[PDB]
Amino acid sequence: VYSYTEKKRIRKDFGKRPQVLDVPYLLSIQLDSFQKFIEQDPEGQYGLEAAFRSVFPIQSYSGNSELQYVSYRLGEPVFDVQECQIRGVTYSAPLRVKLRLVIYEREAPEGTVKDIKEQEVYMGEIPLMTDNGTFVINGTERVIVSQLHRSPGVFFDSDKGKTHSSGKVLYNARIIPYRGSWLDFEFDPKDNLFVRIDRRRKLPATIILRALNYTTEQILDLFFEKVIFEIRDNKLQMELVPERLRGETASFDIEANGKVYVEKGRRITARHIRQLEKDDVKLIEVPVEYIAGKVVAKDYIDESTGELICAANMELSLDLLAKLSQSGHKRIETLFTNDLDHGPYISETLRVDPTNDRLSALVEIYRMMRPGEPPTREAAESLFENLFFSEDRYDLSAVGRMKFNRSLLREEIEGSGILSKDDIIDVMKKLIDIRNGKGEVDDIDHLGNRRIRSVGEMAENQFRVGLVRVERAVKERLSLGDLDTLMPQDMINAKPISAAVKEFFGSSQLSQFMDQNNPLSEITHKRRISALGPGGLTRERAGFEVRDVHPTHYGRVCPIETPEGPNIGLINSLSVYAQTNEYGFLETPYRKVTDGVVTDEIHYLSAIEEGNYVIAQANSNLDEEGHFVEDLVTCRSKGESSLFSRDQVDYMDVSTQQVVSVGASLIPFLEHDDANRALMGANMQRQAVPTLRADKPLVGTGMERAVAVDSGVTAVAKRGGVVQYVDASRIVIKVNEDEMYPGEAGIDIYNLTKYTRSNQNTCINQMPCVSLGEPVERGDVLADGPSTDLGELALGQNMRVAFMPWNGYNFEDSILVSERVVQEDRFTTIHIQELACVSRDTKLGPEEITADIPNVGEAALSKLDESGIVYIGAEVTGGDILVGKVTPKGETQLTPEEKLLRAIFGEKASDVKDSSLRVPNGVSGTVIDVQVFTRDGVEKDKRALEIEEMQLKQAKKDLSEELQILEAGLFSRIRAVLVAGGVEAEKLDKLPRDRWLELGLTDEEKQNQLEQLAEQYDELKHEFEKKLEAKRRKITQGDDLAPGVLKIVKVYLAVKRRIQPGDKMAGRHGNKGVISKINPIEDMPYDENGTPVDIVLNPLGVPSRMNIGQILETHLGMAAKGIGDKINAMLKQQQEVAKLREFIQRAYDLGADVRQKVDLSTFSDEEVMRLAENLRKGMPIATPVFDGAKEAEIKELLKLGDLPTSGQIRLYDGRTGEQFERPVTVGYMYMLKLNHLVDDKMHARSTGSYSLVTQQPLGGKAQFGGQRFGEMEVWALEAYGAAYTLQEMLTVKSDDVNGRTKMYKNIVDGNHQMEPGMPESFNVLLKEIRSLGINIELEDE
Amino acid sequence: DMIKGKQGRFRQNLLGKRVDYSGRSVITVGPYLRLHQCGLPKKMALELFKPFIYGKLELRGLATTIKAAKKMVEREEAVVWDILDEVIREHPVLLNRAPTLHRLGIQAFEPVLIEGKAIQLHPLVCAAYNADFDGDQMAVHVPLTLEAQLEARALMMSTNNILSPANGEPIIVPSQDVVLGLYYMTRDCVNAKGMVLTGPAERLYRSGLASLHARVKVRITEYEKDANGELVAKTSLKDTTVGRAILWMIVPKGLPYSIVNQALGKKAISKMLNTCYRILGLKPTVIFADQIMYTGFAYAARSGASVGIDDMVIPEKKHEIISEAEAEVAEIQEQFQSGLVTAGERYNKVIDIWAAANDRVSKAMMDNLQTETVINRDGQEEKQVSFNSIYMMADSGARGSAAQIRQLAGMRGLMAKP
DNA sequence: ACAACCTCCTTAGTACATGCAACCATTATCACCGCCAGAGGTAAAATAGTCAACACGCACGGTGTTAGATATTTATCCCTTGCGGTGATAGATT
DNA sequence: AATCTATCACCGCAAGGGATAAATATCTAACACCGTGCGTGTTGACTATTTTACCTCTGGCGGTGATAATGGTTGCATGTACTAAGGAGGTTGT
Repeated sequence: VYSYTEKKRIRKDFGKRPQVLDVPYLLSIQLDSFQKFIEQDPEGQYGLEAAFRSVFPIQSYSGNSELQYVSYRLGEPVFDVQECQIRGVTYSAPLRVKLRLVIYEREAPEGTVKDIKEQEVYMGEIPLMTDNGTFVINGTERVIVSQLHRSPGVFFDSDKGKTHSSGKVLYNARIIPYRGSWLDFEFDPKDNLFVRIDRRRKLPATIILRALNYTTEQILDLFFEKVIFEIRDNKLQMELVPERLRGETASFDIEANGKVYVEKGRRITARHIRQLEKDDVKLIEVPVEYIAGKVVAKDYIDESTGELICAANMELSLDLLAKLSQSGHKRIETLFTNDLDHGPYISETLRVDPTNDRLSALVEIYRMMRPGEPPTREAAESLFENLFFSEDRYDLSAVGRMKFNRSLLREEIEGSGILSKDDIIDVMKKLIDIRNGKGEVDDIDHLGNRRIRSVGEMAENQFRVGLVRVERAVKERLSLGDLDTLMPQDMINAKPISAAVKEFFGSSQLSQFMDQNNPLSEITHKRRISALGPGGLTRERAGFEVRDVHPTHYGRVCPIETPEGPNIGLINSLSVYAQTNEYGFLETPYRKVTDGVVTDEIHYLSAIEEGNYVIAQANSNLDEEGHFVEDLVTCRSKGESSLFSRDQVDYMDVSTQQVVSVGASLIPFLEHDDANRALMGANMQRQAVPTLRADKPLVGTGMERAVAVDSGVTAVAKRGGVVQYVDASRIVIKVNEDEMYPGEAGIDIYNLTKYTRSNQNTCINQMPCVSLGEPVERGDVLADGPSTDLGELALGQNMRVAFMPWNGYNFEDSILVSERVVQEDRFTTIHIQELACVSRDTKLGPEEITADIPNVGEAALSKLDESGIVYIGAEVTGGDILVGKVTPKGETQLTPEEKLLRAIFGEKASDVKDSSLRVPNGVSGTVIDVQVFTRDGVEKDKRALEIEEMQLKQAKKDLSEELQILEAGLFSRIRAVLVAGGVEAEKLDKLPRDRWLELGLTDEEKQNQLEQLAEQYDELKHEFEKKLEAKRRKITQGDDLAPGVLKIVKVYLAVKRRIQPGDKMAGRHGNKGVISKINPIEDMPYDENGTPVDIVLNPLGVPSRMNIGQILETHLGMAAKGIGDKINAMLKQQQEVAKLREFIQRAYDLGADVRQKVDLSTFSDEEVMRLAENLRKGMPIATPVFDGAKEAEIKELLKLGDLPTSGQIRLYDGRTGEQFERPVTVGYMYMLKLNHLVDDKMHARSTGSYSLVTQQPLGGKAQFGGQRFGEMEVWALEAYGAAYTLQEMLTVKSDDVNGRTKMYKNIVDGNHQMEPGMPESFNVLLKEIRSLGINIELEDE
Repeated sequence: DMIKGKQGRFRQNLLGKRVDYSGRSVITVGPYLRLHQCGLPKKMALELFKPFIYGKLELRGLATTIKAAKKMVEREEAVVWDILDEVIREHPVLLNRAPTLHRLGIQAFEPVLIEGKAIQLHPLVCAAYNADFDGDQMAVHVPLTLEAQLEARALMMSTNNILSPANGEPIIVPSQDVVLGLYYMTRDCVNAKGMVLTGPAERLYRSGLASLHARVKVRITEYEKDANGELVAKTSLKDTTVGRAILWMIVPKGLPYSIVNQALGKKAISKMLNTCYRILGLKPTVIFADQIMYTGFAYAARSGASVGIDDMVIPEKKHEIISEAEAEVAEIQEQFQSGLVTAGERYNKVIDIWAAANDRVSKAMMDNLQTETVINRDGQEEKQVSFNSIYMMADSGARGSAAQIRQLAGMRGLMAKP
């Protein structure tokens, strides 16, 4: 039982495991983050509002003024997404802020206040966002990628053997802010405890204990328990608490309480404490091996004589022990020297430190930022304390204070975004204690310790700094004015926070052009996870911390949805089901136990909790009147794995695709592929492009309907009802009183895109999927887009595939395609691209634009406006004009024996340079839009003023339909309220509305329900009373183009980039390669059906690719498409309606190992038949990745294709009628054509552009350049001994103007020879060397 | 910054530099190009040869002026093509596969005009370049001096630099699937549509009963050139195939037939060309390398070699092996807990058993992959050397290995951590 | 007497190669306003001219008639088809 | 390098299809006429083409203000991996 639009389309899952949750709308790290950056939140600590709440009220340091605040705002837009391409200006609107001022009694003592003033002011701009989760910035969808960074606070790592005079093994503690300056704590090479304040040069770690204000025995009371000795009746003894054995380098042997405890060699590292606490020990007796090397902590004396024995900070010795044996005063306080037990590094570095007090421990820090400059007393304190407590220079958020307290095992759920001058003691304790195993490293790449920084967080981090670095003239001049008579505004500049926040989405370190190759690519782009920028590193200044994998990726971040090459792992994607808590820690869905079984009481849990509860793996299985057929439940934790009994479990995974991101989640057999080709599969589906006759993945996962809606590329019934109009750009519906809101007309609208540019110059368009009078439910599909088939995804097309080598072309994932593909105009792609021109501010003001280029290429001119511009709808190719930027030439010399021809005898008209904008040599396809723009006081040019009436026609018509569509709902509600008792109301739905006022209904309140609706009507339609002009003067709008430009012009091209060789293709399972010949339908193998095969791809390569999902998609596609081919034949003869039902139902009904069923007996014998059209493409299939339709199910379903259930068939050759020495792999694969496009990249050159800087060629397609014969390319000619071919590149084909201008013409000499003159790039260098100051010249031989 | 680091004149503008009369595009396989040749789109030939056109119209009258000629040259009009045969018919184009860490990344050829926007590339040099057909590219350079063209034919030509500079096997060589064709023509079978049988005539693949695996036998008189230039004549009975016999058309018959009496995978085929280079002469060795190319393409397809779900056989007796290795581990993980191992030796004492499990299954795997036709002869049990394609992809040397086969026919085994 | 040697001091010299896509902003800062230049304005006359008047006078284009061409119709003619009779090929031998 | 018998078939040689070109009949176009109105001509009065003169714009640029204002800004070059050099100075040696 399936919906009303599903009567056209239903997908067949095969999966096996107990999901009770499905796809969430994939875009949240854009969407919810954009909201919380720009939300009026009353008590939160994030976004624009929290940035202002961290700086304002600015109660001035001058004590005479205050710039107060109330809240942000956004409002007052003018551009919209259409103008944000057609014009191009970033889709943005002004940030404005509520500000105030207050002043007090200057003169009296009984009123306390005297003045109060408050307003709004401007404070910047903000880009704007679509329902589709996109943004539009300089003509293009430039979009922020989210970051995955070390969580702010502190970290604790271990440089366990780096380098230098002892390969130095280390442990550390290191500050990492959300915003700010720095501090590290570690050890020097010699092994003193050391520090790097702001990570500058070496300082002894006692300095900061003086700065934070602790004297020597306070440092002991903060970091050291204190060892105790005695001497009793006949022996030496020590005195204890039952944890004081934690590090001892035990050369020695001990008993305590009543058994042996320590023995010769067994170093008592803190692991050992679990020998002692259980045993209540408070006294021990030891060899002298633990009664020296223990530094006495006070002075001691001898009443046997009247004398001393030793002083504080002194050792013990056999003679001192002999005097202690006499003493009377038989006690000693002593220090821990055992390493990590307490770290003696403090005690000893307290005597390897020149600093003495807090002033020295701040003055020496001033030197560490200002060598050779006087340490200005008060600024020596500020320079250090403002590293951690400044208005501009430190923050953590509540998130980073939480991580700080968490990595220190605190209980304070209370604290500050700043540090404190005593929090630092615990950072130092952890370093003193860690360094051989009281603990270990802070679990860095745990995905609840590394943290997400979403789009709105990445914008927030700028406002946490810009408000405390740039406001200078405001912060200055606020001190000076008598603000009883001046205002909370009077010095605020407005230029910078426009561009600096508009283009934070268009030129920022994470805000690239979105991957608009096709819908799947933009859907995953919106949830990309960068490891880069402030919080990570780059591609270059980075190791494997930015590229590899750590097991907490499970359920959260798929390790294969990354670019390839050196870019590996630097940017990733969020798995389908994954999200984050209020700390940006990553989380996942789970099933959960009640009374004895893993119930359907589903939950979500953090990466940290995956390290704290027993999660069963997706393997496990339920039972009859019992519990589990899974006797030995396989389980998992932190990303690791185990085996347990039933009596031991808390949770389980909900699905397998919870471990998988969008591109990877469409690979139906990852059960059978290596990661190196799964990586390719996660990118080839993204490089794929819109095609003229698109067709669906027949094999599939289920994501083939989610990814059709996860960016709105298909329109969907957000309310639903009955379809009421349908048009190639427009759709409307009507609704009923079960939903219809308290005064509406009962309507929705679902209009559709048409032709514009994109970020990889792909085409954009949409088309309907419903018709007049169809009822549709709240989730039915209403339209299609650039990569769909009538209600599901189509990133490509299906083709028949032979997995065999052919006559040479297909060696290395390279692809043969049939002539039949060109006949059907298939894998032809469609593109929309833009080209432009200018007229500069001259001394008058304008510049010329026309078509005059006489006797230079006349046919490439025939296609133009009066203004020198092509027409919308005209075809253009290879060299046609687009915008008439002609330029006259000159030659001028013209003396009585130099007037050789023109200026007397012929062509006595212009010599205009071929400088007008033209179609590039290789481009072909229709002009689709044309524009002209100017400084606004000039109302717009004739070619834009005709296009005003081209755009006005659409709205002038549509609003004349809309007004009728609107009142045909609204007055139909009034008509219905009348029909409820005044049943004769069809005498009224045939009148002017004013004449309904001669009426009445019944002696009951329906009468007054009619009255109040008739009163309300004249207010309601004021909605319509604007509409047409609200598009018009966005076209006739002007914009300034900066001083230097009066006007700008554009043309757009629909480039029909056809199927051709050298272009690139792929399939879902990581097969990727060039189209390497087009083959006649018989120049190809044919099946046991007596029928040829559309594509051929080499299997000899496959064992080096280590992947087999490509074979399984091909074989399951042979069943899936074979169902549709058999339907095309069966629909003709029909045989019996129960025979149409036999095959069409059996295609769905055939299964044996499955959670789902398209049970077509739960659908009627015409729902069976409306579905048959979209089944002629083939049967659509589903399979959660790792839950899938394995080989045995393919070998069952193939009894619908009815071809050999081996998947390996007696192929023939169309040219010869032969049949090969063995059966061969065949089927039908889902395949793709990819935006590498050789079509765009035909770049050769005879001669062209030259770099004035060096007389050498320029380089670039965007420069028509010459290309680099590199140093390695020289090594080949050197190695060959090929000196003339090498010298050719070095002068007569490059910078030597003399050489290249003679060699070009040396064909006219007939003697095609070299005639070089001087390598100008060496002539350049001979004067650059002299411009540095080095003299250089020549000799002769 | 004009000198010291990477961007300086020395490396950015001198020892390498941007260059005219040049271009780049995506590589495409060109199996009808002869070894001295390369394919180039007509409008790319037009672009690369403009100095021959805007440079000869004014030298034949074939346009009224170089200004008017805009209407004719960009048009690709008839008069362009005399002007270009006057180049093409004896002109060495240079080709390039940067980054050129080794000599054979740059070579010289001869134009052939084509359709499209690609660069078409002769299959035997695709190996010498390491050409990688994922929409990566190659580059083109036109030599224009008479001297550069003289030295390009003499010094850079593919036919004239065939061998490895490190030792002297060919790398301008019968390439990726070409050598499965040659291996297929030189493999033989039981039943074989010809368990022993012979014929000439390709048209007899259309007489009803033939195979390139059918087991020919023939006396062939055969010859071997001495260092002095005479011919050491020989004669022998043979045990051979139709494809091994067809290769006596292609073989330079001054070396003896008996060299073909084997299975010519990548393991072996280079050494025939190497032996020709050691003994006969340059032209004979070039023709023997070139003509083997189309010989591969006529028959590589007709092998029907594949990868597919029953090209992936598995040893049944893996069942018995799991009753050893997983059971050895099962007591050893108790011996740790009962006090007879620590946690550490126990890691080795189980990883070594996982290695021994993989290597046990890898023995059974080879019997099933290569011979297990058991049913008990007479009238049964063709226990022959297998025709499994994944095995043939390794014994041809086409692209397979034991490390691929383990993952595809028995056990994927073990891995490294980061 | 100097020599280099022990140690960790800091300094700072480098970081492979080919190619394609993109768009060109931010500052504030009294320039004051006083003087007078040749220098802007414009009246009245040089360097010379407008276009309306009443004449002058002609070209061009559209309405009309004529011309002849063309595309139709007709019907003729030849070159071609397909089969058949039997050809001197292909090529092995002389 | 000549001979032919014995292939697979082109000729051996009947039929018939389309063609095109003749004659007819239609179309249009080319023209010659006529009529319109414009750009045929000189003359004359206008007013503002240009010049120079005069009286009096715009913008050249030079000149420098005073209740008093008298310890400043500036943020991140870089945390890595190497290792060659110079710098330090005490001393155990040359």
